[PDB]
Amino acid sequence: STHHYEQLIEIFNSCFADEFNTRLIKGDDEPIYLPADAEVPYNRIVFAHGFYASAIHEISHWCIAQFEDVEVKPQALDWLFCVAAGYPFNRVVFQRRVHAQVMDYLANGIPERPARFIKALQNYYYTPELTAEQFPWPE
Ligand SMILES: [Mg+2]
Repeated sequence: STHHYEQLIEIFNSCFADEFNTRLIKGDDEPIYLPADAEVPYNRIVFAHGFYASAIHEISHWCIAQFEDVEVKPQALDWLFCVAAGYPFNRVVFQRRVHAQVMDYLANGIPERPARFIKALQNYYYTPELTAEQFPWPE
């Protein structure tokens, strides 16, 4: 499969534009959240640069909502999303924390919004069910 940020916009919107009135938007240098207003009547998650990985990361942050602690769960969702999409995921100590969080999600449950997005990615890209074996321990 190819991987283009435009695909993530369509997949995200298919998942969330109705139920949560939220859409994904390609921006400039800034990640932004812009609430619905009277002119543009839907919430916007804006990601920086026309870059697949950038869009993934903002979707993860939206799903969740010293810097290391704040970033563990969003980066775990990043990893889950990347594997669900067939996209490569991207020191060692931190990624091992992220790996443990991925295992926590797989073992104990993925929250509703990222779970929905993962299922949609799998149908969009024709990928198999997630297994923990697809997430190698950082070495
Ligand atoms: Mg982040």
